[PDB]
Amino acid sequence: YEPIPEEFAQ
Amino acid sequence: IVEGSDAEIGMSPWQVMLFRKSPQELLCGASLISDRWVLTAAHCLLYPPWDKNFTENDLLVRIGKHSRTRYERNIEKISMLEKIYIHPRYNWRENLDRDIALMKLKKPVAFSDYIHPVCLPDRETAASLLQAGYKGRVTGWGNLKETGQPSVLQVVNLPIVERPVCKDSTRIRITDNMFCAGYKPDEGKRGDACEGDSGGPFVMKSPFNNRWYQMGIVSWGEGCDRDGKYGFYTHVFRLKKWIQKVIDQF
Amino acid sequence: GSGEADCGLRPLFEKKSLEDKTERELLESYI
Ligand SMILES: N=C(N)c1ccc(CNC(=O)[C@@H]2CCCN2C(=O)[C@@H](CC2CCCCC2)NCC(=O)O)s1
Repeated sequence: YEPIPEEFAQ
Repeated sequence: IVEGSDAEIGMSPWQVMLFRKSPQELLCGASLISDRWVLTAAHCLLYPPWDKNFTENDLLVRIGKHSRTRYERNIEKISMLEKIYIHPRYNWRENLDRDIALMKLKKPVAFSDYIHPVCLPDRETAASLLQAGYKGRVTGWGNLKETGQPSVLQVVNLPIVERPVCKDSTRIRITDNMFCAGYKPDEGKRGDACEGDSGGPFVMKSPFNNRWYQMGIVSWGEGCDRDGKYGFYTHVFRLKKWIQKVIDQF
Repeated sequence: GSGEADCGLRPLFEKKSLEDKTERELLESYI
């Protein structure tokens, strides 16, 4: 899977 | 999905992907029923036999996707979960009875050409469309065969099967809160949901008002696309009252 | 009513009066 932007990980 | 085909763009704007934060991986399918609520299978969140017991912060919902692995910039939308609600009488011990769960999004999602809610059936629509022989549509990025994976969302059209035939195909005790679908051994055509499609929507298009309704949820099966076997789905309308209750009080 | 108006109508199909590749297979089965 392609990395998800960091700001959603919070 | 086994023996299905690539869905076309915007064909299932309610299709949701349950993504795990770590390790980042596809966890289940789901569906958008309003701007704040997502529907899925309870076993996707809780299933002790495999030590599965996720919480709101372990997951992310990805709406408006087509590709399974790519981050479809400017198209898909990622949302966090505010609260999760598993049906109080979900039976993971015996037969996955009442395999359903609602997830509340932290913030409302904005609709678009690739993001739109499916309708929830009412008594009249369920009585009219839930009949053996009537075909429904299942979608998901699950496995292509029994265990490999697809690059884009897969879709397959399957007929609902008579309750008796569903009952005589397994030793698992089936209940009124579920139904099965698939082609019989001598119908030639084949197809089925599979591992990874869990929580995905089983929908039907009403010939009366042209709207798409979600009649079921991918629940369980024994293998994938095995002759004489059928996929089982959670009967959405049967649990509509619990769904309404949760939404009106929370 | 039992469903928020606008649900079930896809922006790229029903709303433009266009049909998808196999939706006809479903409707033909609704006898
Ligand atoms: N052929 C199908 N339509 C589908 C196959 C697998 C689906 C995903 N569900 C599941 O994997 C659920 C979650 C808990 C175990 N599940 C299963 O489907 C189990 C059967 C289940 C029956 C109720 C009591 C617990 C055991 N079969 C696994 C298999 O055959 O691969 S849908």
